[PDB]
Amino acid sequence: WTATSGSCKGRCFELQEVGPPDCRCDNLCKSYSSCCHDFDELCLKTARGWECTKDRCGEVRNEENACHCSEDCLSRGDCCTNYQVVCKGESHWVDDDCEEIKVPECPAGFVRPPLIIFSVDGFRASYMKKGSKVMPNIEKLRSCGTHAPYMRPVYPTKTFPNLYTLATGLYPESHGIVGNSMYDPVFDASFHLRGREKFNHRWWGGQPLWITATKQGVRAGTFFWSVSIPHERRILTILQWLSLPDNERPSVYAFYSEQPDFSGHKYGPFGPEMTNPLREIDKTVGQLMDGLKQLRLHRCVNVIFVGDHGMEDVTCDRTEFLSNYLTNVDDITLVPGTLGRIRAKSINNSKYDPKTIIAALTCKKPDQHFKPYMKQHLPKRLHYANNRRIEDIHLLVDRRWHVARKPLDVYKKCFFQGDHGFDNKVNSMQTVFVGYGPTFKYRTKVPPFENIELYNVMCDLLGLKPAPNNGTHGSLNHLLRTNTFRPTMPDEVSRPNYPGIMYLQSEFDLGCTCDDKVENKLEELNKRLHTKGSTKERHLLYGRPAVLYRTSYDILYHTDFESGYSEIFLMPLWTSYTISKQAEVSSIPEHLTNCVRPDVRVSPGFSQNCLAYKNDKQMSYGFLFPPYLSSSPEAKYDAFLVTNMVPMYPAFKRVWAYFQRVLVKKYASERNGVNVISGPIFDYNYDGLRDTEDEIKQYVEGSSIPVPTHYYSIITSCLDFTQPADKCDGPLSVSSFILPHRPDNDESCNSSEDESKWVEELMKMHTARVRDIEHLTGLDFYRKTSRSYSEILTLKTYLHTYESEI
Ligand SMILES: *[C@@H]1O[C@H](CO)[C@@H](O[C@@H]2O[C@H](CO)[C@@H](O[C@@H]3O[C@H](CO[C@H]4O[C@H](CO)[C@@H](O)[C@H](O[C@H]5O[C@H](CO)[C@@H](O)[C@H](O)[C@@H]5O[C@H]5O[C@H](CO)[C@@H](O)[C@H](O)[C@@H]5O)[C@@H]4O)[C@@H](O)[C@H](O[C@H]4O[C@H](CO)[C@@H](O)[C@H](O)[C@@H]4O[C@H]4O[C@H](CO)[C@@H](O)[C@H](O)[C@@H]4O)[C@@H]3O)[C@H](O)[C@H]2NC(C)=O)[C@H](O)[C@H]1NC(C)=O
Ligand SMILES: CC(C)Oc1cc(C(=O)N2C[C@@H]3[C@H]4CN(C(=O)c5ccc6[nH]nnc6c5)C[C@H]4[C@@H]3C2)nc2cc(C(F)(F)F)ccc12
Ligand SMILES: [Ca+2]
Ligand SMILES: [Ca+2]
Ligand SMILES: [Cl-]
Ligand SMILES: [K+]
Ligand code: NA
Ligand SMILES: [Zn+2]
Repeated sequence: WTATSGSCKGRCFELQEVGPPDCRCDNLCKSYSSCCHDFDELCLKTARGWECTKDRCGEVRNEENACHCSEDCLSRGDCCTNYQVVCKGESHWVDDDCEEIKVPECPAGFVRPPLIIFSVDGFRASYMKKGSKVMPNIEKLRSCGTHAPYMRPVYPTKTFPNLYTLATGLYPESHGIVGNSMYDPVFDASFHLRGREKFNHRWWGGQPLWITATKQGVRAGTFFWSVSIPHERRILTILQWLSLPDNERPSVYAFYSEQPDFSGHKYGPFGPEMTNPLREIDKTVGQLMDGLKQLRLHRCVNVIFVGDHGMEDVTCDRTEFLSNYLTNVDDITLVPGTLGRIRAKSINNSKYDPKTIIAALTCKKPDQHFKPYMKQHLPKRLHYANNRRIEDIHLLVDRRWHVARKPLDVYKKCFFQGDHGFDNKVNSMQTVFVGYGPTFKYRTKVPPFENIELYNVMCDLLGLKPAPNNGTHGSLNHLLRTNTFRPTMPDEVSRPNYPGIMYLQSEFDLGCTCDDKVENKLEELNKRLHTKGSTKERHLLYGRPAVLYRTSYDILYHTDFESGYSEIFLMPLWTSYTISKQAEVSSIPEHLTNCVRPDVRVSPGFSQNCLAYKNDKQMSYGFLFPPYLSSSPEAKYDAFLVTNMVPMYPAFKRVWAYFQRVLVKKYASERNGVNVISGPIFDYNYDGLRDTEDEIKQYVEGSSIPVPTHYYSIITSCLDFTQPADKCDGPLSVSSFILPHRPDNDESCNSSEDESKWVEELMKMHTARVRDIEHLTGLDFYRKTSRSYSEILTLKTYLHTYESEI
């Protein structure tokens, strides 16, 4: 109940919310059915429109008008945005030349440059180039400020997950808004676009920017706008708030436009009906900048122009129906569309079985336009698993398609021509970022970056300490003229041991054999040097990774590779080696096919054993440094050490062997040498974070050898590829992946074919940021480069996406 008898007189768009049953006048009362009776009359005035005309100049203040052109309006802070242009001879902001904003030029009593976030729904990255002719205000922001060619949204590329990711710096799995539609089984409650459940605070985790600001004494404009409040009114309200006395004036503001998303759904991303929505957004930008100009704020405010996600061409005829795959279609609930999420329709049905549903959905039709996954097998770069609201079964839908349960759902729910929500690496889903103002750089292009990084920068812009989030603070320092955040490298927690030769071959009873008993001061003094680290500068180019957790591990040196060997997990945490452009690939000699060799630096008790692999009928083994890339026949023996061995399913060995035998040398040819760091990842609770030993769900049978969930590699070279990887004087270039260590290749529908037709495609799907590997391993890479730490943080957030040009 709200007793709507009170009045909004002098309360229009009040900044503090009043609690029921008192009537509300805030920009959200409409959405709650709670506004005072006189809200429309007083707060939503429209009389005479939004623009001054010549004859309105100097008029007598008529309070009925939507905005004013009288002499007193500047002092009242409620002129039409084009007032000084029509009436005082001024130019529109867009018509003025860019001039660098070296320092904030603010009115007295401004403690800090305000931040205005101008968010646009469905604003696809290529609109910046493709609509540039019809968006002069936006093009001026873009060319004069700091801009990225595009900004990567989070998965799923839906509105609520992305706007809340912008506000919090968190992945959807951590903030809790994991789609536009959700079921939480603990609450037994459902979140929907339409309705009241979505307003309950228990959905919204983390700490959004307006709360961070509030708690640290920085006042915030309310971020949310009821749909019926016209854009012109929203702009005028922000500008009015900017005229409040110092003690009352917010420092952070948000504007939101439903466009171009609204029209994009109806007409597709480039339908000819899309030009008008883009003109109109630009006009709104123009009104804001003209209004800031009148208030002398246009060289004071930091403005961020940011989208939530792009838009793709999607029509009703491109829909896949689960009813063409499943017999049991009515025993499932599907969340449908540009992603799929499946759970049992009833928790009382014990005939429901996720494994048979997945199998019925796997590679069933030649051109199938979705792929099923258990959520823990989705590409780790999506970070889409660790939340009870994400169903165990997930469908990744191809761009341009929908999935639905039955045909009746489509024709009894073509209307739409555009949609979004697909994998966040898809070009059509990319969106925009422009930063303009005293704190941003002047005329500066920055590389694409992820929207999870913005919360930190928005905190930097407002002098706030960010709550804990998934951005990497410092990775976007290059966007900023000042207010940079200068982090220190994390402290190493465990120091390595450097074992020498301490065991005799006969102390080992590992059930391993090697044909290696074939026999020199020349070549013995030499191999001693290699085991002491003589070639270490070649294979460890950026210093050793730091171990950021408490553990016991050994550094092992070799001619061709260096490793950090975990005495706890019985295998390396990391293995580092450099492959020059000139390197040669060899085969594993016939005599060495099953050769595994005890490592005399490492106790039998801290070693794997070959018997466990013999007994484990499902599990085989691979090597981290590949024997194919050995520098010489004698060096090859090092690759067969038991301390370079890791457990691998035979299905996975197909992937791994092709990566090591074919792809590494291919990358070395293309990039002028590469440095490779590979290792295992254990993430059995799919939380994106390193497992402790007591979290491991699977061991090689009969042993304490833990089975990795994933294998990673980080492949680094010189950004200037005219310099070889091992003699690089400047910026680095990186690509990484985190491959699921699976007992089958069901994910790859063409895997019966030769590895040259399917392996690289799989690896590309599992592309990753170094930072994702850091979380998963508790390691910290690139500790010793000649590069600034912020540049390295940027490199660690880089994702190689394999999409064509935007
Ligand atoms: C991305 O960045 C984010 C933010 O930094 C990272 O997430 C953090 O990770 C931390 C480590 O996992 C985690 O810390 C835990 O917090 C527990 C208390 O958490 C509450 O309070 C905080 C602070 O205000 C709050 O943010 C939390 O909010 C979560 O939960 C509510 C719903 O309950 C949601 O509304 C909200 O969206 C958020 O959900 C997300 O996180 C939770 C986990 O907390 C997931 O379950 C959800 O799926 C969702 O993803 C909470 O309200 C604290 O209790 C934990 O302590 C346990 O472990 C420590 C080890 O230090 C130990 O000392 C304790 O004994 C304790 O163990 C006990 O509990 C066990 C399980 O119940 C039990 O087995 C034991 O026997 C013990 O009884 C722990 O410190 C932190 O909460 C989240 N923060 C957020 C916002 O998600 C994230 O990791 C980053 N991702 C990547 C890939 O880097
Ligand atoms: C959700 C809420 C907690 O957060 C925010 C809410 C709002 C804010 O006020 N809104 C109003 C609209 C709500 C309803 N809605 C839809 O109707 C919708 C839109 C597009 C669709 N495509 N497909 N289905 C769709 C459904 C999504 C939400 C849109 C954001 N603005 C925000 C602006 C920012 C800004 F500007 F800072 F980025 C940050 C957060 C914001
Ligand atoms: Ca949206
Ligand atoms: Ca984990
Ligand atoms: Cl959804
Ligand atoms: K085996
Ligand atoms: Na297959
Ligand atoms: Zn949309």
